Amino acid sequence: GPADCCRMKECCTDRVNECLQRYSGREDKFVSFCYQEATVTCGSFNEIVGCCYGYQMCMIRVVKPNSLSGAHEACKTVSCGNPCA
Amino acid sequence: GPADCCRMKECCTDRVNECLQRYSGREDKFVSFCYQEATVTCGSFNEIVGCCYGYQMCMIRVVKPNSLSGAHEACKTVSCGNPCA
Amino acid sequence: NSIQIGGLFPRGADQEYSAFRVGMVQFSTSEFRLTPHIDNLEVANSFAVTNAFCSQFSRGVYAIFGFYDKKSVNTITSFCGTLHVSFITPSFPTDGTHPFVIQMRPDLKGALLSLIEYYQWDKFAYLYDSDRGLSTLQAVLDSAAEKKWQVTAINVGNIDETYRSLFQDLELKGERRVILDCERDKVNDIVDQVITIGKHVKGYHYIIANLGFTDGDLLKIQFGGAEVSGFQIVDYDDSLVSKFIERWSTLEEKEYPGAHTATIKYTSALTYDAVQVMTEAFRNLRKQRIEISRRGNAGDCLANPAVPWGQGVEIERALKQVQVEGLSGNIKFDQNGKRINYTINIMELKTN
Amino acid sequence: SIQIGGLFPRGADQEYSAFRVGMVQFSTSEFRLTPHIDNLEVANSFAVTNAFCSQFSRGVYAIFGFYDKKSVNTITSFCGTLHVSFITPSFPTDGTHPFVIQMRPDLKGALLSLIEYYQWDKFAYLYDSDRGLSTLQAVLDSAAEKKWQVTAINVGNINNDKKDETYRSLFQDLELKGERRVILDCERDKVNDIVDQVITIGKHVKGYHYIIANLGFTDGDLLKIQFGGAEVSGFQIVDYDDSLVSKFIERWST
Amino acid sequence: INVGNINNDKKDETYRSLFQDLELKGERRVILDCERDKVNDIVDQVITIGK
Ligand SMILES: *[C@@H]1O[C@H](CO)[C@@H](O)[C@H](O)[C@H]1NC(C)=O
Repeated sequence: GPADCCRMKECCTDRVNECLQRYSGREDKFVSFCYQEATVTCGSFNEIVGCCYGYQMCMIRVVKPNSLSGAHEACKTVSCGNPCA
Repeated sequence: GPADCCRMKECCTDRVNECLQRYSGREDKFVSFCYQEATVTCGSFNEIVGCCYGYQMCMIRVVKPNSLSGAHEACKTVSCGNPCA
Repeated sequence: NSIQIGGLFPRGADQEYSAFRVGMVQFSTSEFRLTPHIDNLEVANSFAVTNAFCSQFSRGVYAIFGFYDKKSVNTITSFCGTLHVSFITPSFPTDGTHPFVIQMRPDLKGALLSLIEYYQWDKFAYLYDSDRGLSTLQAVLDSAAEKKWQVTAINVGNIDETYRSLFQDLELKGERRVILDCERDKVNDIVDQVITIGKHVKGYHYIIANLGFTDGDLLKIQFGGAEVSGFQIVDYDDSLVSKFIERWSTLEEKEYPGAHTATIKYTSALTYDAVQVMTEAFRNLRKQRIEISRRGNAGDCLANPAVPWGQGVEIERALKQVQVEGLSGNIKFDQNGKRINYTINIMELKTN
Repeated sequence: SIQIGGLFPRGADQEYSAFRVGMVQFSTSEFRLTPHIDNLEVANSFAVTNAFCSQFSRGVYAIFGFYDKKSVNTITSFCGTLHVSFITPSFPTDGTHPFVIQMRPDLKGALLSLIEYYQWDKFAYLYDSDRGLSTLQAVLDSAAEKKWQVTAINVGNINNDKKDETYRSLFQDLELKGERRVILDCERDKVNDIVDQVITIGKHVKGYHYIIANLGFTDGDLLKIQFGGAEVSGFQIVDYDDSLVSKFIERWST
Repeated sequence: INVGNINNDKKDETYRSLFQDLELKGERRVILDCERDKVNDIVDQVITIGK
């Protein structure tokens, strides 16, 4: 019933990061894929946008092979942007 | 710059409560008003919906005269519903 | 002036004791020769160790060379510390400050952690046991807490199917990287279990934490396809080690068992270097015009209150001040008796 | 008419008191136990060996005492070889050791069961040295199975001199990792220190959850952290509502 | 609020009560006008309930 954008955000970042740990060393190439996994698991307000767009972009624009931990730790506090459009 | 739904939620609840402590004994009647102040201050994705709708409704359905503190403390953890529609 | 030292060799220490005897023959000054009193015992048993140590002590020994388990170790450290009797040993380093103990084995923690950073491991698995102690485990746990590692600690010493289970969840979680911290035997076992269920496939990286990486048989995973990394205390390309092997590989199996091999276990090499250290230590004792000869009879080790020989303290110092070049590399100790200035080779197992 | 061993670590007082009380309470006309007590540094293996042999040579029928993570092997081995029974409140052994009667119940199952009860997917775990890393090894294994995120932090290698500063530091990092749920595994003293430091930096407010892994939980002073607003859970081996315990306290408190 | 007439016997409970009512008033900002000792008492009670 109740859906919260905040809880959806936390779940989003967490599921992305938890996904990226399966692909370790290849992470930079799998960021988008794992993001869609988080979007589809935690649900989204807009199917197109995903659970947190800003996070996806920040990560995809930062994550390097075996750089995961610091990348996620720096990207999870970022603003999700607009969940609608 | 980029606006975050989560940060907007926190700001919403906080600004609502900060407004409602201006009015005492009538709080239950001014809850909606204070909500529009939080919506107009912290901004919203949809002007109609506001910054956090679920919070506003939870408060309107709870707040009693001089019941403010406990009402707010129980309503800020509620799900925002949805900022879009 | 002669010199009497006691030894303790666990049952099955054959090659180690062999290298001990070889070190005895090789390092020999005419002015004095060490007088080994050998005792074979089960080192895992605290009572046996207590009794052996007291047996050596009452025999009026100047210094003791031996081994200890995770069980007997405290007995050794406490008894040495109380009776002021120096103890030399290849056995795993002790966590803390233990006087009158000289640990020939270098500390592996730094090498390991630095290697983890080197391969850039943010997340991995750690298979340990209780044999050499949990000090390393505490180290990797603390460093994991600081560096935000996802380390998975699994005690493999208390346990076939379970291995398949753990490696299954690892396969699903996609953790390829594993660190084996275990006895040579346990390592062999775990590797065998890995090959049987085929977890040695490409994508896996194993780190064997011990100074024995080439001392054991690496032939099994050599064709496995998974990357393997290790630690080496003895460089076999060194002229010292080269000539050592030259003399060692030509020895009669009749006299010295397990000698005819081309290589040598790091524990055994450490035994040899231990002989060197005791020799140079007592050499520095007689050369500094300080007579060590035991004043009175040692007596009953249990006799209360304790009766340490004061002059024996000198011997301790004499050992810690030793700096020599052995098989293990540059040998020097700190005030606590732990190895310092050691160099640890970082190895990797490839096709060649 | 029976002579039993009395090994007591230096600083064991209430224990020895309850020992004497048990001596008076349980001594029958048929026979009375005749304790020979030895106070020593239990952490010293040599001292324990020497004291144990001192008891042995006096021809003791059974020994009651304590042991450290250091001395334990000396006791188990000497008892097992010399066939001398050893009773003790001290922590259980991680293996099967004959001629030893461990008075303390095993806490591992209880703890893990409580962690599962509160449904903790991620939390912090503060261990040290003394009680062994056994509980830690257990919770780590079970965490590996159940996908718990354990943060292991050793609080035992921290000196009494520098302790406050480092506690505030590590708890700062803990706040940063966003870990509210914490498990304290240590003696009552360490627990008191840690709790004091928690209140000082105000981590005892609502939203925080603490689990004491000691078996007393009521034995230490928790009244200070009681009004903070943070949840606290523990384990109790001695039920004070039982008539036996009630009357015991009645005679004991007087 | 006069805190000087607070009995030493009943002081703890009375403080918990008083600060509870303050909590209902939603008062974070507080001014302590008291002697050093009284201040120490008030602060102690503030920390105990985690204010
Ligand atoms: C010898 O060890 C000490 C102890 O860390 C260190 O200060 C010194 O730099 C070392 N020397 C070499 C050559 O590594």
